[PDB]
Amino acid sequence: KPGAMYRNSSKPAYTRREYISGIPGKKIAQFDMGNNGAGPTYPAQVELVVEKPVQIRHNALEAARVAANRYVQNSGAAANYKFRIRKFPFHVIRENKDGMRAPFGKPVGTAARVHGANHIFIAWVNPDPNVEEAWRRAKMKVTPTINIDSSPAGNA
Amino acid sequence: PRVELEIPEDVDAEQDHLDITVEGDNGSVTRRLWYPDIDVSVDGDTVVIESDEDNAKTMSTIGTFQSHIENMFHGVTEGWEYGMEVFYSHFPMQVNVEGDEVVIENFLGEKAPRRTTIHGDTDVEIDGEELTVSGPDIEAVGQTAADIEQLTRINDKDVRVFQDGVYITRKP
Amino acid sequence: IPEWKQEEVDAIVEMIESRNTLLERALDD
Amino acid sequence: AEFDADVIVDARDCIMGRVASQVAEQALDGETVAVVNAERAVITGREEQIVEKYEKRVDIGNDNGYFYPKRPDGIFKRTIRGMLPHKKQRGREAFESVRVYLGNPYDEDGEVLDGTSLDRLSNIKFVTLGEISETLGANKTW
RNA sequence: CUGUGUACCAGGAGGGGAACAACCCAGAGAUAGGUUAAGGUCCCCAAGUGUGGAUUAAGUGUAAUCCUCUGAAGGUGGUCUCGAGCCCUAGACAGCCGGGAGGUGAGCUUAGAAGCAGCUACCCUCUAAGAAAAGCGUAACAGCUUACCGGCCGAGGUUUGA
RNA sequence: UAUCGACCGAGUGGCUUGCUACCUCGAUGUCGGUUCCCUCCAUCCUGCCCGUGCAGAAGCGGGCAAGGGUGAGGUUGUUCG
Ligand SMILES: [Cl-]
Ligand SMILES: [Cl-]
Ligand SMILES: [K+]
Ligand SMILES: [Mg+2]
Ligand SMILES: [Mg+2]
Ligand SMILES: [Mg+2]
Ligand SMILES: [Mg+2]
Ligand SMILES: [Mg+2]
Ligand SMILES: [Mg+2]
Ligand code: NA
Ligand code: NA
Ligand code: NA
Ligand code: NA
Ligand SMILES: [Sr+2]
Ligand SMILES: [Sr+2]
Ligand SMILES: [Sr+2]
Ligand SMILES: [Sr+2]
Ligand SMILES: [Sr+2]
Ligand SMILES: [Sr+2]
Ligand SMILES: [Sr+2]
Ligand SMILES: [Sr+2]
Ligand SMILES: [Sr+2]
Ligand SMILES: [Sr+2]
Ligand SMILES: [Sr+2]
Ligand SMILES: [Sr+2]
Repeated sequence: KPGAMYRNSSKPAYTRREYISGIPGKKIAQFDMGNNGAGPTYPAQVELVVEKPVQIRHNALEAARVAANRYVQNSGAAANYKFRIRKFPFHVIRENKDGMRAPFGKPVGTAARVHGANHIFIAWVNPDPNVEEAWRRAKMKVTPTINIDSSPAGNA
Repeated sequence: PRVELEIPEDVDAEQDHLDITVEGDNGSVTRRLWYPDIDVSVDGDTVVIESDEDNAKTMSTIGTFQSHIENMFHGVTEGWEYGMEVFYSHFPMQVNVEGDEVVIENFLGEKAPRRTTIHGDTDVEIDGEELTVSGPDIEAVGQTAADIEQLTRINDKDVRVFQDGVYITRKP
Repeated sequence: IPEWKQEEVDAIVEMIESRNTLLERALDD
Repeated sequence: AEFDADVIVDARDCIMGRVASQVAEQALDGETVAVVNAERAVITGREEQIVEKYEKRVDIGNDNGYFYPKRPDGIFKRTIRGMLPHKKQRGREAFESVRVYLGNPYDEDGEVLDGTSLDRLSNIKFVTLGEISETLGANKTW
């Protein structure tokens, strides 16, 4: 199904699992990447900031995450970097798949609501920003236009 | 912005609306330098290119106008000359100047001669496997040269294996 | 004001006792 | 021929639309206007885009018909008609007391209307009515 | 499709919006003079081809609202404006000319590898420079280069943010 | 990155299908075919081009391009195939 069907916050928050059942698992493999054994004690901290409020399905969350991290293997399988996708897909989404009769939909997926300006991804690295390219690929697979933002780096 | 081109001593420059004419011993050339808000004039023994505008687009043309005029000075004095060679592998290619156009016969074995008309007072002198294109107007000369190389253009087959043709060997 | 240009002039002027600009620089001593 | 015009306009190097606007304005004021040197009037912009528009008008049509002029004669007089209520008595009268010519059949040199002149030294993206006509295929009578 | 509050259409003229139930002005006895509203003032068509200034070259645009007026993700040395860091008349940035040199063909490896297959180290002379060689190139050499230095030239250049 | 091309993401069309129930129930005749006329381009051929894992011959892929052309037959009412 197209992102067109769910990218907008056009429905009330539907996340209570005590009342919703049969929610598909998440396609997002991990939320912590890189040397997650270590702390965010790095020199440079870049982040991908979404420019529009939107709902991002776990479908796109996993494609963007892979697209970025997989590429961040320009540093090495066990390289010296950190990477965190900080949002979780809490919104349960449905699809009415009798025409418009009794059309409440059936759970078909989950998405993460992200407001304009929130950062969806954050990386921590040493002056080794192959990450800015990692996000160019990441922002390439999520609905909104985004802006890559270096948070702590005067090391031009 | 304004630029001033000191004109060579054997040369003479004259304006006429938007047209400029440069005359030296090697002949003369007349061009047209028409762009918005760019005045080109002959003050005494210097050519001036000026404009009140300074935007990227205006500055671009000013620089182009300059080279065009310095090229004209050079054309009417030392003249312009491009060198060429005819390289064939199997079929003996015959290159000749007949009238006001160069004719290439038996190219790659063809029965029909290929030909290109020469541009302006450009003279094409052929001597053996070498050709030399020369004249005061670089535009007219440059084209003629290129025109000859383009005349042996080949799209159908693999160029790496079929290289017969007249190529430009020397650029001024 | 690179120091290496400053130190070079020092070396040049020292030999005059015992880049062209750096030579004219030493000459003015 | 013989057109006893009260005003003879010189369209040479003048924004066609801007000239047409004033000429209609006057014909409706009772003035008999003669526009001269139509082949030399101009219209600003990209020649390629301008010509596409005039070529499209030539291609349009059908049985009922959409006759569109190709010579500067008609391109101009049509332009003027678009600024007149020609289907009305008052508007047809004005329009009919207006004629456009190729070159200048009169002895007087026409006048140049204020604001309608284009300064060739400051403009490069513009086209001549004559050039449109030739591209449209008209027989260069002028 | 189905709620809710409200004003409107329905049952609301007249002015505007090309036309146009509910968008804008406006709520309206007759008649008359005047001044405005919305919306307009190049012509069609009443009023500006108004003033000071900027941007745009695509006819972009000349389209408030909209079933009705599209234009997106992604990109842009198109162009205008603003800012930050750094380099620069002790000559920058680019171009052109010249120099690019010895130990040494480094050692190991291997028939061989000599800047450049691989591994390791990556030193010192001459000097204004010149890597235990960054990129081609040979079977390997060679050859072209380039880093680096000097000359000619002479004015801004370069990097990044909005 | 000749060529093929998943995931995910953004669109255009209004050719399929679905949805809606705005128009028409004091009637807008249904599918397929046929005949005859106009058109669209997201181009199958023809013209001119680019790339190639282009020697050639031939392919493969791409670009401009709607002037013209795109036919005969077997099953099936078929459209489609
Ligand atoms: Cl017609
Ligand atoms: Cl212009
Ligand atoms: K009916
Ligand atoms: Mg009613
Ligand atoms: Mg008026
Ligand atoms: Mg438009
Ligand atoms: Mg009925
Ligand atoms: Mg096409
Ligand atoms: Mg072939
Ligand atoms: Na017509
Ligand atoms: Na039928
Ligand atoms: Na066609
Ligand atoms: Na059949
Ligand atoms: Sr909703
Ligand atoms: Sr039903
Ligand atoms: Sr995006
Ligand atoms: Sr007027
Ligand atoms: Sr005005
Ligand atoms: Sr103005
Ligand atoms: Sr409609
Ligand atoms: Sr809109
Ligand atoms: Sr866009
Ligand atoms: Sr097309
Ligand atoms: Sr073809
Ligand atoms: Sr079937």
